[PDB]
Amino acid sequence: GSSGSSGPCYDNTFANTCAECQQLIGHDSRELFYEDRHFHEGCFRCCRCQRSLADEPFTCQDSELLCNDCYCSAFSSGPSSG
Ligand SMILES: [Zn+2]
Ligand SMILES: [Zn+2]
Repeated sequence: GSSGSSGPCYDNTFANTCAECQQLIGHDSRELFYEDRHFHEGCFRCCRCQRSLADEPFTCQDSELLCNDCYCSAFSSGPSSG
């Protein structure tokens, strides 16, 4: 990490910025504004298998989103039957 964190500021950015790639939105791209935040038709893909989530059946979660092919997983795999 670093140190010497400077102070904040006040900017007037009038343009949606993907909450994933931190990039503006509007470049001939389909906006996928969600309840959480805005995202690009692409960046808005399962963070497990990178699957497109454009009006598809999935299980949205907190600060995360898993597709119907991921959400239904078995974390058990990780650890063992200690
Ligand atoms: Zn994006
Ligand atoms: Zn998935």
